[PDB]
Amino acid sequence: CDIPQSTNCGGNVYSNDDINTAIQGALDDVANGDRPDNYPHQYYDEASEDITLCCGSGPWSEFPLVYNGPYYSSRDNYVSPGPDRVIYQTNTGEFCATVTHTGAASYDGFTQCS
Ligand SMILES: Nc1ncnc2c1ncn2[C@@H]1O[C@H](CO)[C@@H](O)[C@H]1OP(=O)(O)O
Ligand SMILES: [Ca+2]
Ligand SMILES: [Ca+2]
Ligand SMILES: [Ca+2]
Ligand SMILES: [Ca+2]
Repeated sequence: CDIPQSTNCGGNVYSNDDINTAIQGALDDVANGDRPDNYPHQYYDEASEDITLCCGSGPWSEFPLVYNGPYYSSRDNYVSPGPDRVIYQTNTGEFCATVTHTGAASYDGFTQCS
């Protein structure tokens, strides 16, 4: 669905441009070094998380939603991704959701941004 004008992820308000920039960064990922970068990586639907996606069919990926983006990190040049993510359709780039680890029901998992 359309990239929203803003989102509130556990108290961090991001703009449409922050969200777009995150997806752009994810789509621009290529091979480097000796292993995959941690992000983007696949997102899976977990019933307990109560997350609704607004793109259609997957596959889906997650990428960090950060200020001053896009996020980038690699082996030996680690930068924290923080708790917030964009979910997008892995192949098309379509926006699916913004999610966050902040306030989630597990420490590894997600809840929908508000
Ligand atoms: N605030 C946070 N920052 C970094 N990783 C987090 C995180 N909260 C949960 N994680 C999870 O901890 C592991 C190490 O980063 C990953 O599985 C990651 O899930 P994620 O990649 O889906 O965000
Ligand atoms: Ca659509
Ligand atoms: Ca704007
Ligand atoms: Ca890469
Ligand atoms: Ca769901």
